[PDB]
Amino acid sequence: SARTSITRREYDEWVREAAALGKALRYPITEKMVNDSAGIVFGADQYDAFKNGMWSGEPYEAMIIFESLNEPAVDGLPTGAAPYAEYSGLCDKLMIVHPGKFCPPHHHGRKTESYEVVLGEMEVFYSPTPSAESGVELLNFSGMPVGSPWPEGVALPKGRESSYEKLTSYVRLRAGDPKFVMHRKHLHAFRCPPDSDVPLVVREVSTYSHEPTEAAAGNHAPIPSWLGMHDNDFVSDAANTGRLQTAIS
Amino acid sequence: SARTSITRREYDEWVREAAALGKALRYPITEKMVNDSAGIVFGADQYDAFKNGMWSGEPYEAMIIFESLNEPAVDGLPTGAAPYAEYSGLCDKLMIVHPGKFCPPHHHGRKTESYEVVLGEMEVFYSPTPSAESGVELLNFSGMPVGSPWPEGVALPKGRESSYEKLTSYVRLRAGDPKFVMHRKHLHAFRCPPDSDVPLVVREVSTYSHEPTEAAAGNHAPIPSWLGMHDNDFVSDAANTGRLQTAIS
Amino acid sequence: SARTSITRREYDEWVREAAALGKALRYPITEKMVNDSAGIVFGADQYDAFKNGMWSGEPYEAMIIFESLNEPAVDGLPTGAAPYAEYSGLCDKLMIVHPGKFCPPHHHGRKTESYEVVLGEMEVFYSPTPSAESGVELLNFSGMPVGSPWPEGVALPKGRESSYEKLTSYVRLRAGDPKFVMHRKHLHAFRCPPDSDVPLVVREVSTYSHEPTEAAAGNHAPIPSWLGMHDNDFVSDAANTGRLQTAIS
Amino acid sequence: SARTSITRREYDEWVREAAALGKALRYPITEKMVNDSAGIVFGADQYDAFKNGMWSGEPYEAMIIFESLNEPAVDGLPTGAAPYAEYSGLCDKLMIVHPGKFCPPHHHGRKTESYEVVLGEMEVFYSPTPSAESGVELLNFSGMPVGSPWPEGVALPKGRESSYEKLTSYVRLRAGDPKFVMHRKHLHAFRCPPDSDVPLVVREVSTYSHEPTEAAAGNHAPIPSWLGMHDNDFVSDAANTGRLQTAIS
Ligand SMILES: O=C(CO)[C@@H](O)[C@@H](O)CO
Ligand SMILES: O=C(CO)[C@@H](O)[C@@H](O)CO
Ligand SMILES: O=C(CO)[C@@H](O)[C@@H](O)CO
Ligand SMILES: O=C(CO)[C@@H](O)[C@@H](O)CO
Ligand SMILES: OC[C@@]1(O)OC[C@H](O)[C@@H]1O
Ligand SMILES: OC[C@@]1(O)OC[C@H](O)[C@@H]1O
Ligand SMILES: OC[C@@]1(O)OC[C@H](O)[C@@H]1O
Ligand SMILES: OC[C@@]1(O)OC[C@H](O)[C@@H]1O
Ligand SMILES: OC[C@@]1(O)OC[C@H](O)[C@@H]1O
Ligand SMILES: OC[C@@]1(O)OC[C@H](O)[C@@H]1O
Ligand SMILES: OC[C@@]1(O)OC[C@H](O)[C@@H]1O
Ligand SMILES: OC[C@@]1(O)OC[C@H](O)[C@@H]1O
Ligand SMILES: OC[C@@]1(O)OC[C@H](O)[C@@H]1O
Ligand SMILES: OC[C@@]1(O)OC[C@H](O)[C@@H]1O
Ligand SMILES: OC[C@@]1(O)OC[C@H](O)[C@@H]1O
Ligand SMILES: OC[C@@]1(O)OC[C@H](O)[C@@H]1O
Ligand SMILES: OC[C@@]1(O)OC[C@H](O)[C@@H]1O
Ligand SMILES: OC[C@@]1(O)OC[C@H](O)[C@@H]1O
Ligand SMILES: OC[C@@]1(O)OC[C@H](O)[C@@H]1O
Ligand SMILES: OC[C@@]1(O)OC[C@H](O)[C@@H]1O
Ligand SMILES: OC[C@@]1(O)OC[C@H](O)[C@@H]1O
Ligand SMILES: OC[C@@]1(O)OC[C@H](O)[C@@H]1O
Ligand SMILES: OC[C@@]1(O)OC[C@H](O)[C@@H]1O
Ligand SMILES: OC[C@@]1(O)OC[C@H](O)[C@@H]1O
Ligand SMILES: OC[C@@]1(O)OC[C@H](O)[C@@H]1O
Ligand SMILES: OC[C@@]1(O)OC[C@H](O)[C@@H]1O
Ligand SMILES: OC[C@@]1(O)OC[C@H](O)[C@@H]1O
Ligand SMILES: OC[C@@]1(O)OC[C@H](O)[C@@H]1O
Ligand SMILES: OC[C@@]1(O)OC[C@H](O)[C@@H]1O
Ligand SMILES: OC[C@@]1(O)OC[C@H](O)[C@@H]1O
Ligand SMILES: OC[C@@]1(O)OC[C@H](O)[C@@H]1O
Ligand SMILES: OC[C@@]1(O)OC[C@H](O)[C@@H]1O
Ligand SMILES: [Co+2]
Ligand SMILES: [Co+2]
Ligand SMILES: [Co+2]
Ligand SMILES: [Co+2]
Repeated sequence: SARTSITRREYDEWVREAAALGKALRYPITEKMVNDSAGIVFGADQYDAFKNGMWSGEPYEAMIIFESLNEPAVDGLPTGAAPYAEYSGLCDKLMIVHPGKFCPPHHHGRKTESYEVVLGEMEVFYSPTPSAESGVELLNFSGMPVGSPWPEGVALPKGRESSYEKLTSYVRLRAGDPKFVMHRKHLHAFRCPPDSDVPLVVREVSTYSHEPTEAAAGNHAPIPSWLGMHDNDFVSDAANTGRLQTAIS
Repeated sequence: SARTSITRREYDEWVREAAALGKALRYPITEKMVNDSAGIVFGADQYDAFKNGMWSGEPYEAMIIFESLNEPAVDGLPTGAAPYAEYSGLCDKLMIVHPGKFCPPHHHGRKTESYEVVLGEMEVFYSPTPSAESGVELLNFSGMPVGSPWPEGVALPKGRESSYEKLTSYVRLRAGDPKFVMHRKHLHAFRCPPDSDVPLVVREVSTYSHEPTEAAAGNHAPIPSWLGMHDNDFVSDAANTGRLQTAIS
Repeated sequence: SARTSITRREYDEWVREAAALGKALRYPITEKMVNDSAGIVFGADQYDAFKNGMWSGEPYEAMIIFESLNEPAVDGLPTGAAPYAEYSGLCDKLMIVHPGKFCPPHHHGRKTESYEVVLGEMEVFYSPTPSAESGVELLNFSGMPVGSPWPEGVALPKGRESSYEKLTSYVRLRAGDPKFVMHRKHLHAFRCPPDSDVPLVVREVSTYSHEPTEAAAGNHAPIPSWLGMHDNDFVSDAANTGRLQTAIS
Repeated sequence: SARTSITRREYDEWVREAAALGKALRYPITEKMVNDSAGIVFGADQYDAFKNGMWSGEPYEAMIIFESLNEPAVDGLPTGAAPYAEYSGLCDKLMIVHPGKFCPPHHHGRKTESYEVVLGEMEVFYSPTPSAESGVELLNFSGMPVGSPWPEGVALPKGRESSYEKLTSYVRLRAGDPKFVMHRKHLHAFRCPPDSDVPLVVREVSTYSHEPTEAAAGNHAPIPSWLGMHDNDFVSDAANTGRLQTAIS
């Protein structure tokens, strides 16, 4: 009886309720943001999250993201920065994760992000060590803080436990905390505690997000190379493809 | 009786009340953000705003800014982007402007910003035309929208009316509106309507802010050139210096 | 295929999401408030609201109510007021109504209520004329305002349209409006507009609520007569019984 | 240099900022609520609170109250309840108390209240023992909980320390806590902790408030006796009169 898609009813209720929660928290959600790309399920085997529902507390990789801003910030740049513009830009989005669910392990080669918890608490799992890029020297300034070891008993999604292996550092973020930075090239993932009485709601402020999603299919590229560029590298293969399309029946 | 400074009492009450308002609106204001640099008065002649107070509705150039994030985002960048890093980075801050007061005319050579109104309404004045930079070619993608002509009867600060001359385009932003982008190299200014029952509260999400302020004096520079760099160019000279220091008695 | 109950999953998701929305809006929802009595479906034939779900926009009589306060306020009263205490007391609750759904036609003999819209907009239907009580004289002071006629095209629940007949006055309430009073002995009902992007969330502040609900079964009565007293009189019979118990499968 | 009044500027800034804070927290504050009666200073000697200001942390008895509802709830009552109506009714208001300031010791003969902390934390001081009323028997049901002893080092207003003597029970309330009931005939007072980074903001939901205030001078009485009735009994005489009028210069 393994689910392989989400019904139109389950999708709309999931996304509409989330938008309402976001609006209650004063996030500027416009109509075009509430679309068939907002609800993300990372892989066919993750649709089983809708067997018992988003309030079961079971570990699955699915989440909602409402993108209010994804600006290239290319205008006004000296032409010499053209090849480096993809590392800049401005992206603002509201992320909603239900109890026990995860934004799965992945890293970005160009995108650096920051987190601001609005509601609930955020458990971030990450590698304090950045990845390298064969043949190219990289700059360094602050690097990532080491953080703490994982707490006991973190239930991971079935069949994807090994994907969290390298994300050894842990940090629990709460509303009102200082902004937390996740530098590019660092593996990261996060979940909403399973016992949370509310969905985790976090605002991400980061550099440009290169994601050829369904709701993105059709946009114009500010610079040639950008077109089709996918700056997401999920440890789990099923996650990389799932990210770009949701199966709604 | 022209004021040339703000008393410790006026400053603390101004800044503390603003922080409380920000907290009520769920902005993550930490203790280090509530400092002697948060309250900005753009020039000695602007201290007269405290003759009748922040609720008089009189046109003066003063505002409060609580910076929660100003990340260089240099880590993980290929060394070749070093000279262009100053155009990137991530800056998040809450800006509070009282009735009739202004964030004065200025432009940034490197910083691109975006606005999200949280409380009240924001009246933005700007030049749809970007400035040029002698000897260097610049990229273009979306440019700035033209906007509308100024509404009738906008009271400008005394002795600084000519500084708003080139900012011919006008746009009134409200809570819930789409994010509004202010590209680098564009002159811009904004105020809270004089008849507003509440201070204007807006969240700015932009690229790195190069501002050698008092509360900034002492930070480490990620890249040599950055040290001491001031990416603010106010049309009014008194505004450029005032920005970097508040006179508290 | 007519539904006659709501599944445990549908109930929990409905109520849990609503509690989260309430919490986001700063309403003090404690654990004991999130129970099997919070989600109300007014009659077996109204369970069909869960055929297409709470976001279908279809007209059904169901709602969520989180009661934070229901205080008798009998302590300190002169004994002579004993027979009149049931008209006083203090009740505070958060009511959540989804698009197109209704809090059905009914009146209270003792309870006077007031409304404060927190999110969305509230459409109130009521009789400006109070009901009488055979054999007893009643006091008068302000009475109810007449209001406006119903707007065109209000979809009512199937088979219950006649129950709204006498509720001729209409008023649409919004967040920030003056408190709206619904005097006891006045027929009233309300819904969330079908095109609302968010569930209607309203805070009711009223006198004591005499409702022998399931989650109420077991409380102590401050005064003999109060025990078992049901101060709700729904025009629709199915509504009176449904109110006191939800069928969860 | 002892202050004996508050300047128009100090008053407006105090009240306007508070209204903005209330609005940010979604309390329905209308224009008529922002008047010359909202800011309360309990006695001529308490105006010294404005010597160093509302952010000094000094112990003074002053506060802001925005009343959104004060409904007699007399309509629909059987005539026999006329003499007991004054114990009922509905009153909703937002109370704002700055760091270290107090809502001074007092009790009500008819009014029962409840508290809901919206921002900050509330320290309530009260007598678990109700007062008696010569010649009249009173009802009892739940009475007041005993609470805890006062914490160490509570700074009381100068020259009014003895007024807090009988208020031996203490309870610290926070946002999200269960509603707290203060039965009529119980002495009570409260303050915002002196080290609070934000003003204390609390919503009071109670029975009718009989207060012949300045902004009240002119209202119609639903029942003869009510006219001019003052249901406030402050332990400090200067507090009883101060409550009804603010000296603005
Ligand atoms: O359109 C939006 C906001 O809905 C984003 O996807 C970006 O295009 C904003 O620049
Ligand atoms: O410290 C803060 C936030 O208070 C900012 O000034 C930046 O340093 C954050 O990166
Ligand atoms: O317990 C509560 C709040 O959850 C109400 O039902 C009343 O009992 C409060 O007095
Ligand atoms: O007018 C108001 C709300 O501003 C109160 O004083 C009461 O009159 C409401 O019934
Ligand atoms: O409007 C979309 C929807 O929620 O409305 C009815 C159906 O259930 C579908 O899922
Ligand atoms: O395409 C719009 C929409 O139907 O898609 C997802 C969301 O539910 C919204 O209602
Ligand atoms: O009141 C909530 C809000 O500010 O947040 C989003 C929605 O657009 C609305 O403007
Ligand atoms: O609204 C946010 C979003 O889901 O919509 C388009 C893009 O895919 C982004 O993830
Ligand atoms: O880490 C957060 C995030 O990058 O992960 C998935 C989605 O792209 C979102 O922006
Ligand atoms: O040291 C290399 C590595 O294994 O460590 C960190 C990064 O995730 C990369 O995979
Ligand atoms: O105990 C935590 C942990 O060791 O278990 C799985 C994950 O890889 C993480 O490193
Ligand atoms: O704490 C700072 C301050 O507000 O406290 C007292 C004095 O007025 C000064 O302005
Ligand atoms: O330096 C800290 C501080 O005194 O400076 C400004 C703000 O009022 C805060 O209290
Ligand atoms: O409740 C308001 C809040 O979320 O906003 C800022 C403060 O830190 C607090 O956490
Ligand atoms: O807290 C924000 C701020 O005022 O503090 C330091 C810097 O000057 C910035 O403008
Ligand atoms: O336009 C907004 C702003 O750039 O103007 C002044 C301050 O630097 C703030 O960040
Ligand atoms: O055309 C050049 C200019 O005058 O127009 C726009 C920019 O402000 C610059 O000053
Ligand atoms: O009327 C608006 C305006 O023309 O007046 C002053 C400012 O320069 C602006 O362009
Ligand atoms: O916890 C209750 C529940 O939501 O969890 C799993 C099952 O679906 C049930 O409805
Ligand atoms: O009885 C508690 C509960 O299961 O009942 C309704 C709500 O969903 C809550 O989880
Ligand atoms: O932050 C939201 C909140 O104030 O509202 C309800 C919950 O208890 C929490 O305290
Ligand atoms: O929590 C609110 C409530 O649903 O719980 C008990 C009572 O029935 C009331 O209606
Ligand atoms: O009119 C609102 C209400 O009285 O109707 C049903 C429930 O009792 C709620 O309190
Ligand atoms: O006049 C009597 C009546 O029909 O009118 C109002 C009330 O609802 C009652 O039913
Ligand atoms: O058109 C509105 C109306 O006449 O139609 C049904 C309901 O009785 C109401 O009075
Ligand atoms: O509008 C009232 C006021 O604030 O405006 C100017 C003067 O200071 C007075 O206090
Ligand atoms: O009378 C109205 C008013 O002036 O009185 C107090 C408040 O400041 C408001 O502005
Ligand atoms: O957005 C804040 C608000 O809801 O609270 C009071 C003001 O009227 C406004 O409607
Ligand atoms: O707005 C609330 C209030 O101050 O205004 C009138 C009455 O005095 C009450 O205390
Ligand atoms: O205890 C709160 C209160 O009764 O004390 C003063 C004012 O009357 C307010 O309503
Ligand atoms: O026992 C009588 C008394 O002293 O105790 C409680 C009440 O305050 C009254 O003053
Ligand atoms: O220590 C607390 C206390 O004993 O001191 C003063 C007040 O009367 C209170 O009872
Ligand atoms: Co990421
Ligand atoms: Co700027
Ligand atoms: Co009712
Ligand atoms: Co009181």
